[PDB]
Amino acid sequence: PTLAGMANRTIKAKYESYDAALSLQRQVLCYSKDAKEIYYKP
Amino acid sequence: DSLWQSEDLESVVDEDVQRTCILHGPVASQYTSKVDEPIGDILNSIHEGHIARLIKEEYAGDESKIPVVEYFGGKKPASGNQVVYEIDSELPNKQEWLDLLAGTELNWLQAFISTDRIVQGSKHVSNPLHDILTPAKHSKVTIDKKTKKLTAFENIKGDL
Amino acid sequence: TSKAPGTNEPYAIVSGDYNPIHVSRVFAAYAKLPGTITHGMYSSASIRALVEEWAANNVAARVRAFKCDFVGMVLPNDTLQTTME
Amino acid sequence: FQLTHGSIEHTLLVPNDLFFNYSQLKDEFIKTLPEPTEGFAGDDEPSSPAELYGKFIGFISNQIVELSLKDFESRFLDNNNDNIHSFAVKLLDDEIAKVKENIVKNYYKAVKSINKVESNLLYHCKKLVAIFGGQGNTDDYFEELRELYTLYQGLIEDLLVSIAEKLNQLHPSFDKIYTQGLNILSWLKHPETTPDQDYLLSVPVSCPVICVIQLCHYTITCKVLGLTPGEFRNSLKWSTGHSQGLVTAVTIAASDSWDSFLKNSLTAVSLLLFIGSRCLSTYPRTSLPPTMLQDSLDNGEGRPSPMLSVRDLSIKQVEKFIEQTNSHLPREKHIAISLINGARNLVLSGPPESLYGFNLNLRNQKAPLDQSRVPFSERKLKCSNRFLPIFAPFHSHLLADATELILDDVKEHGLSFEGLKIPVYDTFDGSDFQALKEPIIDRVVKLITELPVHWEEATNHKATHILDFGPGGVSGLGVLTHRNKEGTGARIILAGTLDSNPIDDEYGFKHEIFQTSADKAIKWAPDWLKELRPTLVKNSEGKIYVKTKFSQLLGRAPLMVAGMTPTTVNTDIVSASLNAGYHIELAGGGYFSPVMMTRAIDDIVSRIKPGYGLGINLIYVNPFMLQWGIPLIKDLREKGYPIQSLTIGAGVPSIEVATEYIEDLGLTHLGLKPGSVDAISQVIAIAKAHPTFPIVLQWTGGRGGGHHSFEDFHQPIIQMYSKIRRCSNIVLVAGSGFGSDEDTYPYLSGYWSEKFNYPPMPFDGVLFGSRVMTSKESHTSLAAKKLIVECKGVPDQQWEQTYKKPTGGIITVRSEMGEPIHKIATRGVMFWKELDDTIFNLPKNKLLDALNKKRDHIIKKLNNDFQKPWFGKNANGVCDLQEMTYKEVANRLVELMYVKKSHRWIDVSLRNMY
Ligand SMILES: Cc1cc2nc3c(=O)[nH]c(=O)nc-3n(C[C@H](O)[C@H](O)[C@H](O)COP(=O)(O)O)c2cc1C
Repeated sequence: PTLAGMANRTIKAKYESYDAALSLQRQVLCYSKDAKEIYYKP
Repeated sequence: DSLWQSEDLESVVDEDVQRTCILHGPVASQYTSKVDEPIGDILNSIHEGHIARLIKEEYAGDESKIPVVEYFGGKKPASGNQVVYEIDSELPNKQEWLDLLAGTELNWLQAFISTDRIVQGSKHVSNPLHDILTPAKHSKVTIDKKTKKLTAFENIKGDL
Repeated sequence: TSKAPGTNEPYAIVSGDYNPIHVSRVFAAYAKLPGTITHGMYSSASIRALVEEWAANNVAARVRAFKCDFVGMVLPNDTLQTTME
Repeated sequence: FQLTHGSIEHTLLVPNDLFFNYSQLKDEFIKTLPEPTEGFAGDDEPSSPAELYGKFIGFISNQIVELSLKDFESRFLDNNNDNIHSFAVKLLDDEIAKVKENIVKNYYKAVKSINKVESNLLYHCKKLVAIFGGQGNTDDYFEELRELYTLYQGLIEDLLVSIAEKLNQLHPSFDKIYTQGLNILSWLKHPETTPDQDYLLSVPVSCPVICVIQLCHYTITCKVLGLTPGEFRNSLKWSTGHSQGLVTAVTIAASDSWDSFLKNSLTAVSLLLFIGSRCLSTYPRTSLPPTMLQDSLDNGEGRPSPMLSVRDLSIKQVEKFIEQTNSHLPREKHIAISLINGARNLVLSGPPESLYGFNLNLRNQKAPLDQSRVPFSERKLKCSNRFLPIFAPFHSHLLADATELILDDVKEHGLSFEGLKIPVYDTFDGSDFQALKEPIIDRVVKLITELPVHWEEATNHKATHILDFGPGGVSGLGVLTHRNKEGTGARIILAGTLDSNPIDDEYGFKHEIFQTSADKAIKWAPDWLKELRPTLVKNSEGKIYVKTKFSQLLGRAPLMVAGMTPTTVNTDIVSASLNAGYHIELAGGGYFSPVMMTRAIDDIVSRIKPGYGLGINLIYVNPFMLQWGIPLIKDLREKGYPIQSLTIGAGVPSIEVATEYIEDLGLTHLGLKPGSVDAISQVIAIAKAHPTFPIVLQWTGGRGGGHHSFEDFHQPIIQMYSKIRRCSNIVLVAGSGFGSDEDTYPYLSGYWSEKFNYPPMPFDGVLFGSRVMTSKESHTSLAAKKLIVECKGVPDQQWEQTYKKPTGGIITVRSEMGEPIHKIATRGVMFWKELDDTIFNLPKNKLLDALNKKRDHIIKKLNNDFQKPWFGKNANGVCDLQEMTYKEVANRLVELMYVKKSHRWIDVSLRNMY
């Protein structure tokens, strides 16, 4: 997850209050780690 | 054991203050400015300043308006001429009985009854009156006048 | 849980489906079905409300193909335990 | 007669034929009573003889009833005949609320017409103020009206019936949003018919019902005292209301004789019905995403609502957060200040989703944390925000478009409030509604829908007695405004519920309004400016003293010198400072055994005049000090020494330790200086355990001193003063950076709290620790005194940045035990700070390696900068202790342990070591 991490810290640094106010529940997922969430296999 | 050096500086290495540690308050250092003045003088200055503020504000600057008592003290924060009290055993509260005997005015007998301690040559021991005037059953007490005298009677050998 | 309405008149009025078996007692009795059963379309819409509420996030972009089959029958004032997975 | 059930009975003297009839009614009554429950802990089993009497009279209420009434009143209601509530709560305190309310109900069923002026201590001495609660005060509000209807049937059944007809007639007027109706009588009498709490809480329903609760409480307060509304209202100085209750306030101001009171109630109910219906129609609440409420719930939050209450934050901080959320939301789902219940209590209106995003932001910014070890200036802010039980965003732009519709609908029904007798404080602007060009209803509707509520400004009262008639009760408006007016002399009475009075007796209750004895009927909240005013007094000799709760006990000025291990261990400083006539506590820190402490005490006693008294200061951190000092203090007290006070330093003792210190050793008062909010709570608990023993606090903010339990000097004693003064024996003195009359008089007179917008908060005394160092009596060295004087000071706001640099020549250094000490930034103190920042903070393995690598440098620094030099040094050259001949070791010991100029050793033990 080279891009997932930097997208995470981008939304943290820039879109944290935006996500809070708009009630946007961003779910950053990477095929390497979060494959269960990708395939909906909890 | 770093605190005594500031008191005894004649012993530390070369009597240099910068080597010694002195405890002090940053907010009080502005007010602390004068060298070698009496502690009584400092506290007198503070008390007299407070008295000046109070006399100017709440008394129009007149000292005659200050309430006067014979003695100032002995009052716990959590608190006619011819009278006769017939003490019983039902429930005479010690505090209430002593207050009634002491009276309202801040006079010699008020002090001498309500005070809980007695001084014996600079020695604070228990007040003998809180023992003598303690509720018994027949310690009838009588004050002749507001500032004249007091007497306590008992039915000794069946005679008051 | 979804609860069928006390009466089928409001749904009949709004939807235009004036089938008497839902509102009139006499027609249901004649039809031999058990009482003024609620509209199957009311049931579908009421449970698709549950889908739009829980499966989505009140988001209208998620409203898409919704198949439904009225396998059984529902009476008025009936409490129905919906289940979706 | 033998009316009894279990081990309780009541005797009634009945006439003969009346006795036969009473026997008939008695066997009929026991035919209905339940069996004893072996404790009367059941439901219908009476738990008192008069509870049984009430059950009996209530049974008859379905010639003998008058006899039972009169006998009950004579036996139990001693002059409190109209005050059955007082009896009910007397049972609650001495002899639960269900049976108390049941006896109240039975009595009120039994009474004839109650048109008799009750002597409620002149109805609380003729300033009487009537506040009405609003929406969101409580979640299960409807049970309040349930109990009200069930138990006060004879008084407000007519009103409830009138409201039911009024609302069922109001629905045809425009329209019914009411999926389950609004027939309140059917809901009340049939519990099954009532819908769920969500539908009850829906605003078009709930607003009429909250009006019902308020009007019912007002009607009860009238009928019980036998006061017509036209004259009860006259008894009130003024009246107002919260977000919703203001309409009831203006209506009560418009009250009149009972026939006109019913019309007034019609007006208020119709207005609230229109407000609720129009507001819901304009902004109907929608489904709420379950994932969103689940996220809210699993972070210690309630169900989202259109109003979000935030506490422990200022309007400015809360406003900045709303501006962030609004900037990132569109205008139509914005958040706006709905109402300002106080300085640290706010509620914000808007969509539930917008307020959920708001709460996400607030949770991100807030902290859970045990910050006691963190400086106050850099401490994260705490807050407890939650959504109120409401289903409408009142006081927001969302309902602004409902306004014009509400007024247009009002104009059709002739609704108009013009003849207001008492003032009605404007809920937003604060002024009286009487002096308004626009219609009163127009202004009030615009208030409830659009404008915010500055609650404190609205209730800027000048009065002594306030009573809340709204919903919530303990959770209602009265308790909320009591916090805002704790110390201003305002007594809040919750005239909407009967319950056991507060364990601290802070706000009144229905029992308190209805009491008749003028000891519990007349209750005034503490007015700190008046009851703790710094007074003056004069002695027979003419000396002027400052009479306070602290000076009164000591008999001398309320200006003490606190205990000091370096500064207040000398015999002379204590003796002469005492002879000046000011209390000083000799510190034990310079004394390491009872023999030294006894010698110092004996020297001071010999050097002070007769009739005098000193104190002692003991540190609680070291158990050795306590175990050798407490027995010594007890011994000296049993001898009769002038020891007057024991000041326990950093660390308030346990309850058992305070108990034995208060009883075993006979001190006049116990100095119990805390250093935190929790420590103040421990001191308060100790004072409660000993309500009669004086306990001087000596609370220090940690801004100045030596060992400072770093806090702010203002905030802890701002939020604990109220809880401190609910204790007859706690004496409040505080130091921490006082050195002059200019900076101590505001604290003495209580004006220091005006800047914080709290009531005046007078202090009994003040302690001066750092100002008395330069005093001639102190034996601190003259060079040390010069350094103390030449080091400048620091205003209060800038004290707390002393951890980083020498603020005014003083810095904070870590102790051997880790406690911070304020020390003047000498070269030695700066070396201490460097070491406890760079070396002592490292782990053990890193400590030793760093110790060597920087030992090469520390040996020099100790030689040139610190009290303790490197012992290994010889004539200048750095050497280790191993690089040392016996001759030069002995020479160094002479040089460093024996004073040449004074021709003596520093200490006999050092001489023995040599
Ligand atoms: C040199 C010094 C020593 C102190 N020693 C003690 C002590 O041993 N025990 C204690 O409880 N407080 C001690 N204190 C705290 C003082 O009792 C008092 O709270 C403090 O000096 C108030 O500071 P301020 O006058 O600058 O506002 C000490 C203070 C100083 C300045």
